[PDB]
Amino acid sequence: YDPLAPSVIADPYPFYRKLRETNTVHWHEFLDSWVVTGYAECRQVLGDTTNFGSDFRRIDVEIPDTQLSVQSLDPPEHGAIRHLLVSALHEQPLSTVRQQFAAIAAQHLAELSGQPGTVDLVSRFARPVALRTITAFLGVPPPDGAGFEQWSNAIVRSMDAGIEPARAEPGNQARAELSRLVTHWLAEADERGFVGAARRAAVPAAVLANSLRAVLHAGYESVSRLLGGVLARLVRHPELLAGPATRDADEALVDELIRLDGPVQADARVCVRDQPVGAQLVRRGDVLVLFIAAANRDPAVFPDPDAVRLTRRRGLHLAFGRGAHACLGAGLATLQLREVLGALRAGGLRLAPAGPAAYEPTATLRGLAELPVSVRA
Ligand code: HEM
Ligand SMILES: OC[C@H]1O[C@@H](O)[C@H](O)[C@@H](O)[C@@H]1O
Ligand SMILES: [K+]
Repeated sequence: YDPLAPSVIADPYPFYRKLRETNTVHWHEFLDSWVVTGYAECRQVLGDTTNFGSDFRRIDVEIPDTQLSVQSLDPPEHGAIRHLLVSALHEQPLSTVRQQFAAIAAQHLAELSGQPGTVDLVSRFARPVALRTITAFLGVPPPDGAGFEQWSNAIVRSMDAGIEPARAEPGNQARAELSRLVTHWLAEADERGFVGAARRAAVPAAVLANSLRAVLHAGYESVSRLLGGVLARLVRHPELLAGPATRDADEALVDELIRLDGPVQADARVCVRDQPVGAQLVRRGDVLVLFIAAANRDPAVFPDPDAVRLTRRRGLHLAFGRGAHACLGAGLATLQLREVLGALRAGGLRLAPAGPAAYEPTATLRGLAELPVSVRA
């Protein structure tokens, strides 16, 4: 199947499942990569940095030192920047973070109220909430919302350069733009917030710069598109918000919403040393694309995998990855989604579909182009 085909983009999960039912580890000749849709296989590969990696220099590919980043480094170089970032994260008092995240979500939901017409929740909520959320965490002044979204979208689309090579160049321009933003914050930002703390811990400057850019961009786009998908489920299934509304009830719901609507559809690795993966033998130099969203629909692990079931065992889904590169912001994201759920219950606003959910032609990171709804108090 063509991952950018409109009908695939409309709902890829049947295509994931049919791929998996024929072979959990599938060689895609025209992409020249293994496609891994089984839960056990994605989980195996994600955690094994000895045989599968993110630093293509381990297969003798020249990567300039100027381009190195936390997400493209493996042990031993990965540990230095990784724990630097985690240490800066852990300096942020969570009471403050929750206060900020809750206020941002409430503010944008109130702007939506009193609107008697159709509203786009992507541009009106997911994106602006994501941007204010991540820059509040970083302790830096928010950039212009529309302008930032354009640069960042170019980068998301460049992730599909394997499918459409022309999508690659716009990303290089957008990366350079975010690098300018990161450079400016490193020079000017307050000692409060994440940026200030990471600057103190400092690892080479390029790794730090590109790693801060990764925090900015991953955090913006992961949260933005998580909210889009979650809201899309909620507008069609408002009963999800009618639940008990306890802490533990929202914990289970958040886990299911992240399992089902996590935006990361593909997480790539390179084979550094031969290893059996599923029914196949993967060879050194082979690229593996882990379809972790499909893995998160593996019926062997998640019965009725396309259904929200609030009594499932926690700790299973792979939407934050697993192992050395597992999402640094996983705690922040589950926190942020709780506050959104909480704000929606406190808003009592009624959001009903005002048209179809429209998805953007991005295959690696799933995102809505538009989520038209009507608001009713
Ligand atoms: C405040 C929010 C977030 C921040 C700051 C953030 C940042 C990051 C960073 C810096 C990494 C790289 C870790 C490394 O390579 O060592 C990462 C990895 C990852 N993130 Fe997050 N992210 C956020 C939210 C999310 C959300 C909501 C999702 C999905 C629901 C997500 C999915 C992932 C995944 C799957 C990985 C692993 C990629 C891999 O295996 O290399 N992130 N994130
Ligand atoms: O798969 C697209 C992206 O998922 C992300 O959460 C991480 O930022 C990257 O490691 C990865 O390239
Ligand atoms: K060198």
